[PDB]
Amino acid sequence: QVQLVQSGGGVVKPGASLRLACSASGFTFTDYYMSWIRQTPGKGLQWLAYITKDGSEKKYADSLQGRFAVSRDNANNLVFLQLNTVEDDDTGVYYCARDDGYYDRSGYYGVFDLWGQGIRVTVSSASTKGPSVFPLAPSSGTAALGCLVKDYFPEPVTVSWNSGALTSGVHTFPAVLQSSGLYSLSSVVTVPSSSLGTQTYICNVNHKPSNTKVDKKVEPK
Amino acid sequence: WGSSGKLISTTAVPW
Amino acid sequence: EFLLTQSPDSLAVTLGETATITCRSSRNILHSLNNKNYLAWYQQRPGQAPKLLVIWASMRVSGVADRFSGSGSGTDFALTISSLQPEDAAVYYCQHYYTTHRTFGQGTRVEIRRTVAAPSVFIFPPSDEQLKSGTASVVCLLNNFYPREAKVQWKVDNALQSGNSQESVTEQDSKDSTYSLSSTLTLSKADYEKHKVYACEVTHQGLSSPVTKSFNRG
Repeated sequence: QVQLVQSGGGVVKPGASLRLACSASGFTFTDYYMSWIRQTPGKGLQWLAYITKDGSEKKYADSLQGRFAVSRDNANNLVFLQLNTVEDDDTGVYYCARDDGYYDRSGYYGVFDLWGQGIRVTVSSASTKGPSVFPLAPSSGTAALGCLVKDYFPEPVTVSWNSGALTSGVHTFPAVLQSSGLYSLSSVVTVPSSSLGTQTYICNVNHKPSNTKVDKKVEPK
Repeated sequence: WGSSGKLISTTAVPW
Repeated sequence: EFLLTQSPDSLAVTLGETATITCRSSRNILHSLNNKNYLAWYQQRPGQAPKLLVIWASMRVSGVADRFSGSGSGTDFALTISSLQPEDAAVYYCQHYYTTHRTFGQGTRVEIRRTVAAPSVFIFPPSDEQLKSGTASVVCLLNNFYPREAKVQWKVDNALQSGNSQESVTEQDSKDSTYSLSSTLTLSKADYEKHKVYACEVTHQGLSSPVTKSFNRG
């Protein structure tokens, strides 16, 4: 199967360094240039670096001021990106991509025809912390209820309802980053108001970075 | 002339 | 040096109709040696990596639906999606490869157009559990509305709040093409206990006048 599987990444303190890895399968790795591309809220989709087939030549986006270093290991079908002296602008999702193109004496001209799944890079001095889970109780037609998943770090959390049995009407929202450096997320569901005395509603929260699993029963107040 | 892959290289020139 | 600017920033398209996205380059990227434009297009769906659609401005790559067509020359380019399908709701990016320092446009978000739908609005007081910890979060839910543009204002004893709330919005729903929005007002327990009425006021194209949901602390 033709694919690029990424690893590494995660949380890095401002000023420190972080390594990203990508593992290629299903094609002749040494026939290809490889590139890294990130997506950040402030700078959009941004090509960062490419490395030639034999790993000898590297090119970088000038705005990185030389802070990033791409390398490859052709004996093991790996390519790497090292982020150094990281800063808040470096937070985002980083992709490896296969680079298909041509080169003449003037340069290399190409496109990105196969992409890894992306890896989250979070630049933060915050410590890993599991969430508090608070009920959003139904008010007392249609009722709304939910769970507030507050003060965790890093992303992501997942939320299910009734161990995955309840999906209709569920909305789990994008998390927000609070000024404390911790994230907060809500998950809601709308249900028949008539079910509130007879149906149990449990939100199942999983924060893998902290190995925290919590189930919270949500009842009328 | 060098090629990384073939999608772009084989279509960069009419001939 | 080479700047790509897409327009519009976002586009709502009725299913089965035609979407047109444009990409302008600040510099010519047609090379006379091979008469090719060094321009590519990508599609990015939520939670996924971008996917290559088109190379050389107008050549679809393998597997790409033929309802996508790239056009243009020199400095002005377009991606046209005929007979738009639900899977075509995505962010589209152009990319030049005229130099060794490639850049992308800023992306154009294509959403499905549907009829106007007013939000259902709900407000949630802080839980007793949270309050025991020293903080109060008040949550306002706007459920299943269209178009995406909505305004939520927090009012505390009728006083308009600023700077102490955060919100986020779901991806467009695959079933009914609506959006939902969550907003959280956060105060210290002490500040929370200094006031009585907590309200979120919602303004939206589907409401003939703003809708307010509120509760009295207690």
